[PDB]
This record gives sequence, C-alpha cells and structure tokens, in this order.
Amino acid sequence: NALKSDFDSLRDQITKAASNAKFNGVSIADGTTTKLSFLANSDGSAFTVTAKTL
Amino acid sequence: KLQDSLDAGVGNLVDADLAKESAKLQSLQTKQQLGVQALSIANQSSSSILSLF
Repeated sequence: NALKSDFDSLRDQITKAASNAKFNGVSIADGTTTKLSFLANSDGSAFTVTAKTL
Repeated sequence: KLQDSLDAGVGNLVDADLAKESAKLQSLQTKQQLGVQALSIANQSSSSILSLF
C-alpha cells in the first residue's frame, strides 16, 4: 500500500508538470494544440513544430 | 528555470547587439563628418559669382 500511494502521488505530479510547461501562454507539450508554427521567412511561410504531449 | 527562460526571452526581444552597433557607430561618424564637409561645399556657391562683378 505504501508503494501504491507513492506511485499515485508521482502520477499526479506528472499532470502538474505537464500543465505548467507554458511559455507566455503557449505550450508545445501540454496537449492544448496539435502544432505551433513559427515564421520561416518574410513571406510568412511557417516553420512547423509538431506538438509532443507530455 | 521558467523565470530564467522569461528573462532570456525579454532579452531576446529588447537587447541591442552591441557588436553590430559598433560598426554602425563608426560609419555614422564618418558620414557626419562628410555631411559637414558637403554642407561647407554647398555654402560656397554664392561666392563663385563675385568674380563676375
């Protein structure tokens, strides 16, 4: 039971860590989007970064 | 780590690249001296016709 309790606590800490992985309101890892697109050139063509949900 | 990332990002937004500014400074100081010389040249135009009288 002590091992199970520790396991459940570490599991909840994973949720906290993933939800806090934001830089000024945007995240590539919290699961809230499929991708972020950053500018690649002056015409506005995108540099895609696929989201990796943690 | 997040506070360091936010501070480094503010630096990315506002900080000057001083190595680039040193080149701009030297060229602008040369350009200012040339502009003063060009203004001196333009100031001389009226005196050219004094010889005709």
